[PDB]
Amino acid sequence: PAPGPDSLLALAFPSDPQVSPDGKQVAFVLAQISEEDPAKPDKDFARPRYRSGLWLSEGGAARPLTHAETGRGDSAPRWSPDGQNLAFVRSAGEVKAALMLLPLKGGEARRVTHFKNGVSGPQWSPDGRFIAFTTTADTEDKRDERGEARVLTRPVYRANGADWLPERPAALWLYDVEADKLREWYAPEIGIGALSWWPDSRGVLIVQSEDEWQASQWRQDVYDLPLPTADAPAAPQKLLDWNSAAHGLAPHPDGQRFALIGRPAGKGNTEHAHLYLIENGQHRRLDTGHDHPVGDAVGGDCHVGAFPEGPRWLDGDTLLFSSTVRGSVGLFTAHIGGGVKAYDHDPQGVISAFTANEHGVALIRESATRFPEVELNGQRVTDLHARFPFPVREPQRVTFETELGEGEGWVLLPEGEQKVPALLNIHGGPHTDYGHGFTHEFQLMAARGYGVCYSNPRGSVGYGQAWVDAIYGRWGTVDADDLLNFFDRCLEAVPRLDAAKTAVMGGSYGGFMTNWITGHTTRFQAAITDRCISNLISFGGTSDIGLRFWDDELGLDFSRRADALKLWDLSPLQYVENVKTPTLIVHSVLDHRCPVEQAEQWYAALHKHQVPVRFVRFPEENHELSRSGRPDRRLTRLNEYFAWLERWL
Amino acid sequence: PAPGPDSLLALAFPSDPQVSPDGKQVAFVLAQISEEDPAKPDKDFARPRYRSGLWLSEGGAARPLTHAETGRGDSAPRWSPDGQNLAFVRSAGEVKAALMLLPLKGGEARRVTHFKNGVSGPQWSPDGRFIAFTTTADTEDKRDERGEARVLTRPVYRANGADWLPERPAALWLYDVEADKLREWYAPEIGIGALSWWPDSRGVLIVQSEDEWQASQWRQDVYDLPLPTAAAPQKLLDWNSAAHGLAPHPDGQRFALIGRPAGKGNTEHAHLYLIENGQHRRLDTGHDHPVGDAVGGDCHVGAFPEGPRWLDGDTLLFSSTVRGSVGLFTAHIGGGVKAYDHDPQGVISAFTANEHGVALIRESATRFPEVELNGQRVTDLHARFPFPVREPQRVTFETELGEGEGWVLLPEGEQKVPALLNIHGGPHTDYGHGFTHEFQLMAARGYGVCYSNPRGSVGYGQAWVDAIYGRWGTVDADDLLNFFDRCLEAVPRLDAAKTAVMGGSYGGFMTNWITGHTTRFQAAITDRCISNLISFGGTSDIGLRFWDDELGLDFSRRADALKLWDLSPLQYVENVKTPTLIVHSVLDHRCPVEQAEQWYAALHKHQVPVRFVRFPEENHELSRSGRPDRRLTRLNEYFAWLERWL
Amino acid sequence: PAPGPDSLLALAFPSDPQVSPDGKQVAFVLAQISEEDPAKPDKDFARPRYRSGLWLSEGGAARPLTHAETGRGDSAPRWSPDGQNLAFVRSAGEVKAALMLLPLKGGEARRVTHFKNGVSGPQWSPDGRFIAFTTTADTEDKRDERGEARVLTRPVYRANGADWLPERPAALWLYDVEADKLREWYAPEIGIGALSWWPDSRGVLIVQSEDEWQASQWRQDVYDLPLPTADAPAAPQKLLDWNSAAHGLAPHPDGQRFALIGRPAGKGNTEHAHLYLIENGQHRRLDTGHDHPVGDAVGGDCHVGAFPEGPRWLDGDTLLFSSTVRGSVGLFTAHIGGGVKAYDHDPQGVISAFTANEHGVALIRESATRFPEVELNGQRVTDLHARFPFPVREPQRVTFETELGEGEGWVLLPEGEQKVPALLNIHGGPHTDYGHGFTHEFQLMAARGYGVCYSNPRGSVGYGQAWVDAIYGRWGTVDADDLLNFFDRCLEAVPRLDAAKTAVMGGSYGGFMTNWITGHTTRFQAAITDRCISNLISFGGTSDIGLRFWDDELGLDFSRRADALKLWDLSPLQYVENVKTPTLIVHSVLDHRCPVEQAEQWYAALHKHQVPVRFVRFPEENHELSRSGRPDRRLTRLNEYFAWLERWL
Repeated sequence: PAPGPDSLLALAFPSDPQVSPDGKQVAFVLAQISEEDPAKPDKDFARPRYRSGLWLSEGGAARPLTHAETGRGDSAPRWSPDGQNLAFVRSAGEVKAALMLLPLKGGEARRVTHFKNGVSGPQWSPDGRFIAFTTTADTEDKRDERGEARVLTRPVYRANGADWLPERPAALWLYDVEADKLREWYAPEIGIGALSWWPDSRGVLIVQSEDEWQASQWRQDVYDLPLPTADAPAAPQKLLDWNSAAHGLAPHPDGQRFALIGRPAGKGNTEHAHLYLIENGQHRRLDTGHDHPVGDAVGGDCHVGAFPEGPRWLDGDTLLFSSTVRGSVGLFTAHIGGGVKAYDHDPQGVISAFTANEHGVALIRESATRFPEVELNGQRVTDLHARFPFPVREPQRVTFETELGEGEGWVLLPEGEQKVPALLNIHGGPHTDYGHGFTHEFQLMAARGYGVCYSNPRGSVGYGQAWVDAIYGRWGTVDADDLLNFFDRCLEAVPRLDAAKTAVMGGSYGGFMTNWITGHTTRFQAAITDRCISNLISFGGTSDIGLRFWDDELGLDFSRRADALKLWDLSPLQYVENVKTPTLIVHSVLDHRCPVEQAEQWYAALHKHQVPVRFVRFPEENHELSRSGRPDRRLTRLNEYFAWLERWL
Repeated sequence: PAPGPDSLLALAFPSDPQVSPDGKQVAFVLAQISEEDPAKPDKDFARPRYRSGLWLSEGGAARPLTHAETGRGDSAPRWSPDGQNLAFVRSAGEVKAALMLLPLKGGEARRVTHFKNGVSGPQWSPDGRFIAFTTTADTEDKRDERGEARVLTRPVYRANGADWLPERPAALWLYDVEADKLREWYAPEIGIGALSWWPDSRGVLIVQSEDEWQASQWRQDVYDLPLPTAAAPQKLLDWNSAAHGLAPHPDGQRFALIGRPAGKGNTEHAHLYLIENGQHRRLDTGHDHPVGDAVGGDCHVGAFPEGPRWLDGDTLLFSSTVRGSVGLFTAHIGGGVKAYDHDPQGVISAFTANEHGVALIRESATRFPEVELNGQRVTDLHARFPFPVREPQRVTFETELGEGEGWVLLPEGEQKVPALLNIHGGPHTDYGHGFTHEFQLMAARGYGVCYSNPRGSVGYGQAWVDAIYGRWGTVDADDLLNFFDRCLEAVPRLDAAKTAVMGGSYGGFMTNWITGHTTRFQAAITDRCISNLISFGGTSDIGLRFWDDELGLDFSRRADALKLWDLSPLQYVENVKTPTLIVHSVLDHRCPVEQAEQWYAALHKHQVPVRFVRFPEENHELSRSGRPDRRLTRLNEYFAWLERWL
Repeated sequence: PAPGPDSLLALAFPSDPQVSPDGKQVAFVLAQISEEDPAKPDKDFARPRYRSGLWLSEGGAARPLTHAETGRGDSAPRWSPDGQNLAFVRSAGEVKAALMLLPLKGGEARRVTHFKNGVSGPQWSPDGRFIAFTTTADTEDKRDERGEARVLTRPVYRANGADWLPERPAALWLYDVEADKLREWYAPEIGIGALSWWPDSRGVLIVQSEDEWQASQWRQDVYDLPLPTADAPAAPQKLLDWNSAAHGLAPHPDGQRFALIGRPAGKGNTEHAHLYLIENGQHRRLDTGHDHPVGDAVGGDCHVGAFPEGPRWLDGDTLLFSSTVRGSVGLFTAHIGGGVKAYDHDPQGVISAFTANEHGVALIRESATRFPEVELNGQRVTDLHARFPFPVREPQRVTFETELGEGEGWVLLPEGEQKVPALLNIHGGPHTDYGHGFTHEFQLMAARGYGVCYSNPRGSVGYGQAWVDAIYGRWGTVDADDLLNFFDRCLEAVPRLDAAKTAVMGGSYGGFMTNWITGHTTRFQAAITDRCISNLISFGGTSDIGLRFWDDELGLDFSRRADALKLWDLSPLQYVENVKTPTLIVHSVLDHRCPVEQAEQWYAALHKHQVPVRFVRFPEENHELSRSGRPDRRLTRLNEYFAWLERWL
């Protein structure tokens, strides 16, 4: 009786670990899986849905604070600075996303905002006088319901996850706590990215672009926005000429300097995200001597909800942050006066989210063998791994050689000693890591008798900037070599892996690479290409990041004749005439990162060559289907994976 | 400009003051008036609605505990015996009436029950192990939506406040708190009235009737219902009469009840009776006044508990109506009645108590209802009253039974003003020292309000009640017109040329009777009236017993029916010349709308100026708790009629 | 296996027989019984409904012209004078009652009006240039849906057929046929009763009351309304000071004189309706030597829809009309120059509706043994009796003596010769007749083993004015005597009638009399009182005709003290203490003729005496339940009748 994809339904998903100001408590979000309407379920069609509530721990086993029975539930808990109140966002039917205020010592939450479109991103001011948030307020767009045309004049008009961008960006609003009054603060023309209060509560720092074109090129600046004074608020004032990517604003305790996460101008999206200290328009690198990116970039599929990673000053010299290192994610401290020091770094573990102050730290921790758990000051306060309904297995490391040094990957074997099929899984990005995140999909594959082989070829993100740069402008060369070398090393190192029953699969860049590999070797008996890329030229025109992705990743501009020919030579579809491998195609109609036209071309081309092919087309979902899509569609995706593997081995 | 009926919309209405077990806190219900759906209101039609939330005080200014924005809101707060949780009932849209559990030390409430028709009347067991409640569970009746006939075989099939009685009465259920499990306890064939746990939590006392006929005659008994084990109730008092307010004695064997023993009938004052081994003896001796609040007012929305409570083994706390006031008193096993908290100028309309504290709602003729805990006011609701309140003056009249009393509420200034004779219903209730927004609004709009307690009123001894038995329209009509004449003599500002007469229910009967026997009044407003006592007997939800108890007359017997016709104001309608406004609700089952239709037709046939305001959906309780917009409309129609005729 | 009430569902119901102008064709309405939505019926709840279409015959078997599949269907066919078009009214869902125009030589109907509340009573002008009709147009009344109060200042505010009366009465509109234009003609302040065009198409005659009070007293006048000329139409002009009851205006061919049906001012509602010739403010009786009322006043239960009976001039001297004579309804001609002559009068048959001109006649004919059929110029064109699903039986006449001469009634016996129960059935009115209408209910009673005894006591309408007047002011005396004497004569004349198993039943006045009889004798083993009267005083206040009924029928005014006491002495409820007979009470909540408070008092009183009693309370229905209510509720009423008889015999 081997486990199936519905094992997912047994899991509950933690997110957003928010430490209290006094450091002694953590409030977090837990998504459970329930019926859309448990009162009136459909006899013929099950409807498993995410439903979230707020949980609280003061050191011991966490307890629920809210009890949502309908709607998506409650999210985004935010402590008042006096520790007596939780602001949060509630979603229940026609209540899209309303700001709630919950007294923690007794009584129910009060609804603070009454907007048709709800709110997002609530942040208290440090003095507790204000709550900042964004909202599109009561603006109505009836073009879709009426069947009217959409007129497009802006370079980017779609975004994965948000679908169609609104004509007016969400405005920044201010909740006056003492006066119990709401007020618009700043309506941006383009949009507000990262936001953080100054520690004296005088205003906020915000990231925005100059125009839509600059935004499409991932070029942003930092602005100072003080509290409003008259009936007409003051406008933002440019405070850093950055002209590049920036988020994670971390104002320094002194109220004048601040850190940001990003990359200086010139450097493209392949550059490691790093920490930069800003002082009077000047910048210098803060996380020196640390050849690794800021933030979690390690694969996993048990993350639903918000995972905060904003850097936090523990004192006047010490900035706490997370960083991806060789398939792990640890906490580190950057120092104004010195280099980077480890703070909490298990090389076999992943810290996916954290909050901190001078009095305590809360985080979510996981490994390849341990489901995500919530911790407060080193003490686990959840028991979520115990819900995992079948035994987890431990991967074994297998290395391979490259001219830049040793690369690594892993093999997860089933029980027993008999021959088993070998599955080459390729992570996306390409600048992410496989390794020590928890992957329900991989554990399920091993529980169903497959050997899972997954690795970090050149291009992966946790092994230094040079390892990333090795594939610049030449996808399909040394990255493909590393993947097939790794897989060959797996077959040599683990004799029970059946070299006559192999498959190759991957998503996003891994979908590109699955298409590239099957077009360049017939060795695999089956392939599963997920949210794939087949035509790099059409990607440039249809993707929500097409106006800049190939420029940064390959130095190629699809709108220029000479570059377009190179992009066509890098396109797996050019070589599709050589594909003989039975291929399952999985794609979502509302994927704006890799538009479904990518999958349609691969499907049609394989059909024209009479290659066995199957195309699972998910509606409504986007790129994030395998990590956070609607539960029934995550089941269907997994069912289709195993059905294809069972047919071909 | 003068204030109008919309002054009602500024008010918030307190109810159900529940003292905590340790006596140091009070949780209560506050109804505010908001739009039915503030998100999508109708531009063309305002929809003000009652919406209730729970409030809490530990000695200081009360703070809100719940924040309902849709539906009727939250009601019926009940403390867990350990003081850490509040059970309550939530109604929000399609959620009809769910039992909720709110932890008081932090966190939101959890929903405990999931019935299509919701629940009512939750009561914790004293040990905290159980919550008892009633529900019709998921029973569905599609007769009305499909247009099928209703087959009636039972004597009583409608009840005011509700509509059509269900074929099966609500069953009593048990919530096992520790096990988080629900279970049906007892499905009665007729119905459960009062209910109270034994102090040892072994079971409950319940009031029931034997069959449909006994229920229609208001004859009930008390039963012992133990906790289920593998359970049937056993009769322990042969009462065959009216009983409620079960108050089990701390010793776990004796208990008190409010009611009357079988004999004289329901005109007898309700009293306190101690029960021991099927035996009863009156507990509130030497106190010729009824138990409970029977004083008029119009600022009571929600539940107003008055269940007696043992302060110790000898002392039973209860409320009683005395000459237009309602005070708290203590009855003693070893002695008589002692005053506990009795202002002869004030009304305590609801209270809860234990050995550690008391909470109550208090009001006067000049002071809006407020919540108190151990003598300290914890609300500021009078401050919401949007115009100045004025002080009534007392005016007496003489009868063969002694002095009767009434009051005049005058507007500001010194000029002549019209005189409005208002007649309270019942007839066995009192005017006096309850807060009446309607009367204050009348005075605020330039009218003199005259209101009194004629013989038949309830707070002046049993003899004062009995004086009208079997002869409505004699000495009660005399007292009202005697009182009114004394008002004109005592208060020269009252304009004897601009007079009106008005009243509701029995006051509607009397307004019709008076206009049919004198033309002295320039205008009349008859509200939820009675015009035909014969048809009332057949149509009213209490017609099978009301005239028998009140008059000794059976409409189904020839000789009695003729007497009922001689008591009917419609017999004398040929003498009415007074312009009359008729106010009635279509779903009034206490005084059915056929009463108003006959008066309307009769006046039309005599070409008497007449106007008939017919409210849908509302019932008898419109003026005290109807939907806010229809309470406004009723008041608007009152003043429009008075403005036309003065 | 004996037939049950569902035998009704096999029947189809004819109405409105409209002869063509050339006299060679008939168009009529046929209501069939179908499911509310035959596509989606309710598995647990059947919904049989009337659905009507138009039918046409030119001498032979009639054929359908319309094919309604949803809604109530099509009604009120009206020939254009050139014989080429049918106007009619269509009801289908949200299409409440639209004026349609159907070409008869080919093509489908066009919708002519577009009002929210539809139209009613279409009449072509004789020259074909206009169609007159009434409508409340697009007026909306939202008090009920909003829950607002209704303010009543008018003496009469309800009507049995229309429930609640509107604040503004339906206005008279004009359709300009050649111009295809609609136009308001006259908005009456009180209301328009009968209406007829002048033969020269110059305008219409209309009946109206002076004010609301006069209308409640059944006092009306005739007005002349010419065609409009300017933007504001000319007002109606008073043309006959009648101050009494009037309908059935029949303009004379000379264009100046006209006949009306009604009674002169002096007489009350007990006077036979007669024909009056009007000429320049003068009136004289036209149907002289004919001591019988105009119109069908004979009981039956197979009439659904409109049954026109308007008198028609066959020439300058001859007025065709129908009249009720001893339980029959025949056609007669009144003459300006002479007396009344029989035209088509079967003393065993009932002509319930007719239309005529100088070229032909169409009508509906029935008997006690013959279901209604449609005729054209003497030729039957339907086959509806063949649909009657069980054999009909023939009644036998039984007479009784009165001081005014011999009264008559009938016995309908079951098959066989064994003893059977005897049912005394009492017709309403009281000024109607039993006799020679077709009664499904009686045939079904006999088919289920009951002997049906039904008669015409003094008070009935077909035996002369004196026979009517005999009960004036003293209901419960000689009428009750005649009924029990007739019933006694039945038991004597038919020995198989079981005198130990008898029941008494009746509706309206028959309900009053059923209540009166059980309160004055215990001889009956069961009683069924239908839409009854128990309290004559409360009736005066609650009935839609209470302001005048007792005044005309008894000379008593419930609003006057001395009269009210007499009304109480005539009230069956005074004598309810003597009732011992198990009684079934049938009543409809929206009965405004006999309000349900009448039944509630009888029910309560019987309960107070512990007399076996059962109360069937129908929602939505009115007084007309047994003759035209919703089919499922006619079944339930009949089921309850037989269940009560089966329990007690």
